[PDB]
Parts: sequence; C-alpha cells; structure tokens
Amino acid sequence: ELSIPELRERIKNVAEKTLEDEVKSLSLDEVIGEIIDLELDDQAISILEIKQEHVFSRNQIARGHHLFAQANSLAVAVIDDELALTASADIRFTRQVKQGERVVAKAKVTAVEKEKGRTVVEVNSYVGEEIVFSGRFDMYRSK
Amino acid sequence: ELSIPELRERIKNVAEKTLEDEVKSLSLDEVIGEIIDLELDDQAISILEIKQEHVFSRNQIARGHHLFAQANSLAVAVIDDELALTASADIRFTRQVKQGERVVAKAKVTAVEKEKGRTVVEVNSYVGEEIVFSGRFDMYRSK
Repeated sequence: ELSIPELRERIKNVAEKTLEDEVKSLSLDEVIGEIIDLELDDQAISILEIKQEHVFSRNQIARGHHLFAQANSLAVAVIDDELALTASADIRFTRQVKQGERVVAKAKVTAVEKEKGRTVVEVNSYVGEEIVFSGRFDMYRSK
Repeated sequence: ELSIPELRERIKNVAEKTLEDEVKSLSLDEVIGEIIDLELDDQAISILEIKQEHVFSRNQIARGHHLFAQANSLAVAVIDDELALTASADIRFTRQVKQGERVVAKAKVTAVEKEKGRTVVEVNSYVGEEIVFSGRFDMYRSK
C-alpha cells in the first residue's frame, strides 16, 4: 500500500545520494566495470580493475576489447531509454594499460536527437591522470 | 624416388615455413573466435559462435564488444610481428546478431601508411552473407 509516485520519488532521492540513476538499457551485471556515477542522457563514470584475465600473457598489456567494453557499455547505460544500441564508434588507444591498473572511464552525452532516433556519447578513460582511451559513440535508441 | 635423407630435408623446410606462417602477435587461445585461415600481413578469417554469455539477457543480442574482440584480435593476428597493437579503429555495427548465430570475420590488410607508419587492416563480419560488423583498424608494430 505505497504509491508508484512516492515510491519513484524515493528512487529520485536514492539517486541523488548515490549519484547513480536507475539504468534502463541493460541489467547492471551487463556493464563492464563498476559504476561510480550515472546521470541519464548526461554523464557517467565507471572503473575497471585490470586483472590477469584481462591482459595478454606475453606482457600484461590489457586487451583493447576490455577497454572498449568498458566505454561501450557505459555509453549504453547513460542512454535514458530501454533500448540503446551502438551504431558506430570511432576510438583511439593512446597509452598501453597494464595489469593491476584501474581504468576510470568518463562518458559525456554530447548530442541527443530522440526525434531522429539517435544520440552521441563521448568516452574518455584514464589511468590516474592519463588518457589511455577515447571514443565517440553513435548510439541508437527508442522503444 | 628420393631417399629418406631427402624426403626429410623437404619436411624440415616445410616444418620451418609452417613456423614462419604461424601467428606471432599473440597466442591463439588469445584470439577471439576460431581461426579458419591466416596468411600474415595479408588476410585472415575467424568464426565465432554466439553463445549465451555473448549476449544481453533481455533479448539474446550479441554484445558489441564480442564482435569487436573478434575483429580486433584478428587484426592483431594477421600482423607479422612479435608486437602489434591497435592504435585506433573506426567501427560500424550494421545488424543485430542474435545468440545461436555464427559470426564469420573476414580481415584483409589493405595498406601501410607513410605517416606514423601504421598497417591498415579492414575487417568485415557476416552472418550468412549479410554484414553485421565492419571496421577499419590502424595497427602499430616494430618496423
């Protein structure tokens, strides 16, 4: 016996303390890396710890696809919609990440167009204070 | 005709060209997808079946990072070098892949680029004969 307004208004409140909205596009499991901040149609931050199972055996350099998975899944989670899919992306690998490091990914939503079905998300990822990865992502949306 | 000395001569030579033609840039368990064909600095093909863990639980769609991992790791494998890293990529997700599909990734080395000496690998992936992914990868090496 508690209403769907006042319940939802408690999510608004939890979301203001955790700086993390409810995700609509994927289950939380499904994002690569640990969400730190998630403000829908706007910005999000995640942090991935590069463990042995993420890195090449010869040299403990992280595989590009986990760096990408991190950014990609973030550009998905920021989208306020139950269905967002990556259309394209254009991405740069700028500094080798080593096993043991924490990659902090920072997504900004830099253009929405709910109208013509799409949205642009820029991700930059850091190890401490250095960019190791950046990409622009063309997201699709709607349901 | 020929003796076991000469037959074995031939076998050691072929055993050596086989070493010359094997993957150098990573080990094969590190390549995403099963390689069907690999011809260094030239072309290669890998198939990847899309199992449950490759896929969003909402709707059995493949995660883009799996598609990307297949192509990226294959773009690494074709490079004839102990070290080869992806510097950058432009990618396009052209069609949703559903769990239970096999994805055939087809990679050709299309150029080497005079500015910052990169090798350009294009990769396109099909399910059936329709494109689900394409990407242009600038790879780095030691040459």
